[PDB]
Parts: sequence; C-alpha cells; structure tokens
Amino acid sequence: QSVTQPDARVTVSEGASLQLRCKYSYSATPYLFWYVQYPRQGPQMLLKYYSGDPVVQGVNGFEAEFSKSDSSFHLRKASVHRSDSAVYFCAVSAKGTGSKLSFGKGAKLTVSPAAVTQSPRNKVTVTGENVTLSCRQTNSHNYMYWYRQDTGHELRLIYYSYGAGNLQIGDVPDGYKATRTTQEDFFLTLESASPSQTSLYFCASSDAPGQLYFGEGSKLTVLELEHHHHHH
Amino acid sequence: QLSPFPFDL
Amino acid sequence: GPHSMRYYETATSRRGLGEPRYTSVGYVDDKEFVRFDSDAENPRYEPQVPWMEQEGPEYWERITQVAKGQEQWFRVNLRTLLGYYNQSAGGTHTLQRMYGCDVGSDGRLLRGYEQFAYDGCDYIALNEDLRTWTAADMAAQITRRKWEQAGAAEYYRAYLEGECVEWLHRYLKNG
Repeated sequence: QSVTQPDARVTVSEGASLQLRCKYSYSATPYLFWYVQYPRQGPQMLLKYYSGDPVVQGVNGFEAEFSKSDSSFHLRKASVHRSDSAVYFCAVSAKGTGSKLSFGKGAKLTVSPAAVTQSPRNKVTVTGENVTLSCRQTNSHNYMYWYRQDTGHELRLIYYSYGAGNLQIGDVPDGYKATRTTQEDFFLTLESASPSQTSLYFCASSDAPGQLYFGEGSKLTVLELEHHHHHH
Repeated sequence: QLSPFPFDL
Repeated sequence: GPHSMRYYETATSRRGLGEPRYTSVGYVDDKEFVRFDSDAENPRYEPQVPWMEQEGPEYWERITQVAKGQEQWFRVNLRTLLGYYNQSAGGTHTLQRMYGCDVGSDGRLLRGYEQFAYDGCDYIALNEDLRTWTAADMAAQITRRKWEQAGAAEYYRAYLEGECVEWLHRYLKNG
C-alpha cells in the first residue's frame, strides 16, 4: 500500500491557482482524505471521499477530484491567500481498516506576497525518565489515536483505541505503552524515554472512519546529556 | 464478503 | 425473477456475567446459508448449506475475524444507547443490525439496506435512495444528524453497489 505526493515543496504567488497532486497505489480503492496543518497546530481535515460524486467540496475553499482510472485524488483552490501557507497531507484509509488513517509524505505550501485537549504542550527530559502524555476529549467519540511527527515529516500512528480498555497497535509502537482508561481519556507512556522519542506527539479522536480531530500537540525532547559534551 | 465496519450510533 | 442477500447481526445483554452474546446469520433470497454464534465453544464461522463448502479456508478465516470485530461495535453501541435513552446499566437489551441488497435478473441493484432495531423497535434505516435516513425517535435523531453530516450513506453505498451484489451472484452461482 501507499500514498504519493510528488513535491515536498511548492511555492505559488498570492492570488494564483493551486493544484496539489496525490496518487495512491492500493489493491482496493481506499477512503481518501486531505488534511491541512498550520504552524504550531494539529492537522485539520479539509475534505473526505467514500464514494458517489467524484468531486468533493472541502472547507476553507478547497475541492478535490477522485479518479479511479488515474488512481488520483488531487487537491485544488481557485485563489490562494497568504493564510493558506501550511503543510498539506494527502491521507488514506484502507478498505478493511477504515478507521486507521495513514498519511502521505506532505506538501509544504509557501504562498508569497477539535475539542481534544492534551496535557503537556512542551516537555524536556533526559534519557531514562518516565514520561506520560495525557489526552482528554469531550466529543463522545469512540476512536482515539496517538501519533508522532518528526519535524519535517508526517504523522505516524503509534496506538489507537476503539472504546474504553481497547488497544490496537499502529505502525510505530515500539517503546510506547498506551491506556484508554475511559471513553474520554487516552494516555501515552514512555517508561524509559529514549532520544529517538523526541518529536511532536498528536492525540486525535474520531467519530467516522478516517475523519479525525487532532489535539494541539505535545512536543517532547529527550536528551542524552553525555552527547552534548566533549570529554576532558 | 461482509459490509465494512458500521458507523457509530 | 428477483433475488436477494441479507445479514442479520444481533447482540443481547446478559445480567452481570460478562460480554453480550453475538449472533450473525446470512440469508440468500430467504434461505439461511451462513451463521455465527458467540456462545459456541469455538465460535469461528460456519456453513449452513452444502453448496457453501467450495469456499476456501481464507474466506472462512477472514469472515470470522470480521464478526469478531463486529462484537466490539455492538458492545460499544449497546452502551451508547443506554446513554441516549437514560437506561440503567443493570438491564438487558437487544440491538439488531440488518444489511443487504436486492437484485432481480438485470444483474443490477434494486435496493440497498442498512437499518437498526433496538429492543424490537425501529431505530434508524437507510432510505431507498441511500442518501437519507429514517429515524424513529429522538435518540435516533442524534445518530441521523451526525450520519448525514459525516456521510455515512456514501460509506455504506460503496459496499451495497459493489461487493454486496458481486458476492450475491458469486453465491447464486451455486445449487
């Protein structure tokens, strides 16, 4: 499986027209999504496709067209404002796993002249420390997710949950434990923090397959102190 | 084959 | 003449003693062809007619884990209906799901189905157009409101127009 975005970097003049490309290779035609991520924020869904009308209308003035023969789901907007400067993620859901949302590599757009609360906005520790990231949502959503995003890259799923007490593995679970104690609460635990676990962690909740509402992000840095020292 | 996982009530 | 496929998923609460019993029974036309029971020692999945034996071990294994997942949907959603209806947790309830397709010899589709019953009363139902929903009461209205906004109809339409019909003729091509 896979989603493909041909250009990591795109620059267009203010007021001009935009087309962001996306192509998928899947055995069965999947559920298709576009997400936007403004600086210092969690991703926000723009539009989604399940079936029917191949042309779908998004928020903020975006639209996308699905093409089966071309296996494409390109995003487009008539006239771009300065405030459209963000990273755009083509995203997909496998037909048999509708709630597991997987991201494309992402496109950074430079246009030139979600009641999910997560407890630690910022944290710095050292190797070996116990770190718990909290996440609470009052949306009455049954799906909750924990992603991580290395700066410059896309969100990668660690764990997700369907109902209290449920735990389902994501793509990158090694080194993490998670607990869905209640409908509203989903904890992420790093029992022994490693320097490879420094990134931006996003919690999310969902009500509908692939349609996720992201928290504001928990940025964690874990330092091996010995590393930033020249031995005497 | 069966229908996809149903929506939540 | 016409032909049909129908799946009846049923979950019932049990006083105190753990998880709800799960039932899933498949019908081709009006004849039972497949069955799943959670109460069975090794619940799995099974054939109810001889002509369904020619199906591979992959078909049965996959179709079983689908039902194993379905149990979670019911466990969760029985619980949410207790909330909607302001009912006590020490009670027992029944939630039934029906889906399927109707076709009569044009090898095309006539009608789709996605509907729910709660304690033997209609809850929500996908309309003939597969775009709109019929909600029986206030609790079902809540579901109807967010299913219309999220696009659940389109979600179910991908199965009902595609795989539902394909597998029906696959099954009909037997006996």
